[PDB]
Amino acid sequence: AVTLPSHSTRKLQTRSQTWLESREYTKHLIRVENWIFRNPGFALAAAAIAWLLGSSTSQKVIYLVMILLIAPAYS
Amino acid sequence: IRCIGVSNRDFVEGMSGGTWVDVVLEHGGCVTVMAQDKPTVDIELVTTTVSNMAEVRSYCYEASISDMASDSRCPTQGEAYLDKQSDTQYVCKRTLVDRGWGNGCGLFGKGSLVTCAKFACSKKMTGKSIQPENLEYRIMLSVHGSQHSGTDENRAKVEITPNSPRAEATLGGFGSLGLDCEPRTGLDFSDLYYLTMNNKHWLVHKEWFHDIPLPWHAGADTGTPHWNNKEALVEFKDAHAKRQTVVVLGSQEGAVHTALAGALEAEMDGAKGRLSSGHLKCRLKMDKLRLKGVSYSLCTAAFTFTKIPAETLHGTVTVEVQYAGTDGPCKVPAQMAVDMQTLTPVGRLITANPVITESTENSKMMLELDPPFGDSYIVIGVGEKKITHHWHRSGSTIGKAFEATVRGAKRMAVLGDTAWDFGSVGGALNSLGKGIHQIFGAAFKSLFGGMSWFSQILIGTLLMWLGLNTKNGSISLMCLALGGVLIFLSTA
Amino acid sequence: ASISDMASDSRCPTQGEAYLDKQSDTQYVCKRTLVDRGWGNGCGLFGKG
Amino acid sequence: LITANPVITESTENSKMMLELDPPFGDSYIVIGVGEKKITHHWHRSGST
Amino acid sequence: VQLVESGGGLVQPGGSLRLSCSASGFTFSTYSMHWVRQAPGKGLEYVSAITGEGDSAFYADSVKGRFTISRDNSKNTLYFEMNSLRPEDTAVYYCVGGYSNFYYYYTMDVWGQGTTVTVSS
Amino acid sequence: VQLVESGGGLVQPGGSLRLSCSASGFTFSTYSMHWVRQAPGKGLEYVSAITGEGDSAFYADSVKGRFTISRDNSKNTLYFEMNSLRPEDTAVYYCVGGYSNFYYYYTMDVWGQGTTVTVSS
Amino acid sequence: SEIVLTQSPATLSLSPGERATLSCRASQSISTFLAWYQHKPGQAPRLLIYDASTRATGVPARFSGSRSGTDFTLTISTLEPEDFAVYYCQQRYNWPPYTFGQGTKVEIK
Amino acid sequence: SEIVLTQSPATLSLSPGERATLSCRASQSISTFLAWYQHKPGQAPRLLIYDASTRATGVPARFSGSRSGTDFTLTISTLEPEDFAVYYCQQRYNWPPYTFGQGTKVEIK
Repeated sequence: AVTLPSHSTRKLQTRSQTWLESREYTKHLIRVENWIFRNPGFALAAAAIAWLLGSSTSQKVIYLVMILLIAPAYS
Repeated sequence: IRCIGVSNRDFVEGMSGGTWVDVVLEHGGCVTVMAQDKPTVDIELVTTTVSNMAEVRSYCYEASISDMASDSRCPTQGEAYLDKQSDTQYVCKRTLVDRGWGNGCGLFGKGSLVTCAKFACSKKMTGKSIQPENLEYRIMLSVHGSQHSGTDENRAKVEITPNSPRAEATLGGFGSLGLDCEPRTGLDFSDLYYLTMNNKHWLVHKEWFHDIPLPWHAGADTGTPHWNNKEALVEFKDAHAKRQTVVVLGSQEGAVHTALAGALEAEMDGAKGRLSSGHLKCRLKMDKLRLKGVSYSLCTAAFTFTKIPAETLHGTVTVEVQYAGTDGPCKVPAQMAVDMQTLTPVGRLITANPVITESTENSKMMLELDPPFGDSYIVIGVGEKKITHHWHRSGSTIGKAFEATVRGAKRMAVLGDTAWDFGSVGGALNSLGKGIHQIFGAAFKSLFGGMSWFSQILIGTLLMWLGLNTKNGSISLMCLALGGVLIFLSTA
Repeated sequence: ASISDMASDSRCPTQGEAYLDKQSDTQYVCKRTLVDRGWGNGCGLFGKG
Repeated sequence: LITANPVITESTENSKMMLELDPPFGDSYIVIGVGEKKITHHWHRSGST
Repeated sequence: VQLVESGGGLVQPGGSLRLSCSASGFTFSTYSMHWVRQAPGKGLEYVSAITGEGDSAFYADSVKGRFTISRDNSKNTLYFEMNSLRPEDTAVYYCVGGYSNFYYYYTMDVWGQGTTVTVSS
Repeated sequence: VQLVESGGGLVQPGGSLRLSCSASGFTFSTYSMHWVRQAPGKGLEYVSAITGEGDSAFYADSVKGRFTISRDNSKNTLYFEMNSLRPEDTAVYYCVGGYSNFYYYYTMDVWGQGTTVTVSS
Repeated sequence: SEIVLTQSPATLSLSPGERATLSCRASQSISTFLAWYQHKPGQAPRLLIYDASTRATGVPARFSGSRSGTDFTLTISTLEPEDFAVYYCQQRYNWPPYTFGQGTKVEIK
Repeated sequence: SEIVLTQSPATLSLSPGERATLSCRASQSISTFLAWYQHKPGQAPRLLIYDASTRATGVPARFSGSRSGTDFTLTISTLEPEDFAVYYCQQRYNWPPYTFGQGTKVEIK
């Protein structure tokens, strides 16, 4: 169906390589970079929303990063 | 022998006066065990076979649909009912349709429409259960000594199952290596199903072979199958009022392949499944090992390098010598020396006592040895006919200790608490470390350990910032977790 | 309501799940549960069937 | 060892007996026999005290 | 402890028959009962079973649908009402009984003498 | 431990042929297999090879493109399907086998008796 | 599907006094739940062994049973004249689909 | 390109009992991976020596092999009548491209 949970959550740890070990890092980074590249204006929206939240600068930057991660996944 | 070129081998040296040594065997590499006055033995785990698995809950990844039908009702009557709703081989969906006075029923409200379609699954996947019993390991061991670089008294094969975890490998003339092993606790085969799709078999974790949204039977395939889900792989798309349509989603075998990640491949022969990635812990009771060569008179004819000098990946040096003048079963004089003026033996010779066994005319033998870090000479032969070779080793002991710590860190990252048992003659410091590591590992695996590479790199950077600028006493705590988390990424 | 010929099926503590072929019939009510099994009942293992 | 003491009472050729026992939590070996013929089994228990 | 079987006879294809098996010498309610048939020139075939209390019944695929097993614990009698008989059902039928505390499992059993059922056209 | 070869015979130029090699007395899957041919009045020519598991195959330039080596470890049979034959392929073909732990390497081998393949003219 | 039992030789021709050995092979793992029955023409089948090694009540000691994985063995040390009959193995694993083997006949040689 | 092996004597004629020497030269460095085969007409080629100095199973001790750089030598001390055949060297280096020498025939002069 649609969900099909990922097995990387329960990754079997051993000396040998797993089923698709080469693709994990590039996989997630590619999805995020592609979605951001297609929809640029949401960067401005996320900057504004993160600026409204959080007192210190570090808090606002962390909010910005978390928004830009959670939006492309539509999580 | 048999571990020279493995490039993932480690040397287990020393023991409690020749009693025994604990050792963990892994599928990737092998262990060369060298004692005080006993022949060096190379031990490797080869294959793990699982036997008589029990089928559990086979899914469908490719549906096929069949003769649709439908029924509609008066905007004001009951609900539509096909007689094919009383059959567990049809998927049926009920909705509301715009109806009236044009279609045939005088009234104008929404009607009720039912559509049914016959389901058939072609080539569905199947998982099977693995008990930690009826699981067999096959360990191959060999000895150094007389074998040239190329019933044979020097190699043995040991089968270990939970029903017989202890075995003795009889190496003729060398005695016998006693070997007590722990087959159950190896890789935790109480959460892993064996999964097949089409002649491709994997090891899969339970809780991933139960949270799959696909039509699933359950166990006994007897007659006309019965698929429990019945709705996911069929999409009832409906145009408002006018039409109802049933389609099937397609073939799903690529969405499962990408859902599988971090799951181990396996291969099946007949009813048994061979895994090639595992983990085993055997205690080696090497107190019935002897040295064949002693009491021989050392060979004095001549020696010629046949294969000259070869360096392994770990620093050791393999030498293949040819002996010219037949003496008989006969000892080979060999050493590492600097300052050829005074042949003072330096370095360590990791081969027991090289002995040539043949007596025909010219014999071949392969030894290896661990030379010092500086320049040195491999000196083979007795007198005035000693062949010397010049050998140079790269890195000072500091780099060796650093690489040893890196190996230990990787072994821990792979094995968990079990890593504390690798060279574990066994004390109180070792046991205390193992206990506290067990506790911390349980905590960490219960808190984190539902995360993947990218996720834990993220939470590691986050807690790094947190522990960096928190300014309280918990900073160290935060910082500690980060090493763990980050180390788990930079060792894969 | 009125009831009729019951039937049942059990499995090992570590096998799949029970399946009566009368579960593919829309005239039978069927219920699935866990039962204590082992070594007296007929399969060597002791968990819940 | 839960069973009190395990004694074989039937001696014709081969006898069967069943005992049970309460093992420690770590890995352990069930050892049945005296010398050179003590068949053993590897057994693992899950949970701390 | 005995099982006396009766009711076997020659019948045409499609005929209906009822076999009886009277139990004696033990507590009938605590015994799971089974029907096992043997065709001429064939091995024993385990076809049907019923629990001690009558709750549940099992029929083999070769007989599933046509034959019905039942029991009366007050009259200590097992019944095997076989309808829609076919020539392939011509065989000697034995009723067996075993002490059971689980649905059908038993260790030591007791057999009757058997009764012949012939289905010829 | 033996290799029995078969399938040789007469064929026309451009024709096709299939040679077989049945192995006995050893674990076929652990043996890398090789095909070596000898033309009349010529030295031996190592022409083809296949790994123990069937993963990969190697063909010499002289035969690369026309011939296909394959193996069935269940039937313990090696096959050398040779198509588009030329008169230059008329030779005695031997199938050899060697215990292999790496793709094609072997130390001690076992040879068959060979089979003659003759193109018509 | 259902578990199947295979009795190797389907016929055993031996003389009184010899040693008889019958084998039964199961299609899947059954731990010890195998029974051995003796059937004589004109008589009801008689239970000889249950749990694959345990002799039923009143069975003489000359009948023995052994198991190894899925291979079960019924051994008759000293063949007697009344021991020539048909012998069946039956699987008692976990639920009723219980089945018998095709049977092996012990014939006088 | 591909490695080539060159055997020096095209044909060798010797009386029985005489010393026989055959040389095989490689076009490039090969450590010790050279094999020597004996081939008789109407027979399968017989492996004599592998690793350039190691005798195969059952090969008599009279056959010896030696190496010097790229020059390999097969020596037969005491020629026997059943030794007159064709002798080939085969390359056992890294990848399957393997070249048999053109062969040398040992004849009864």
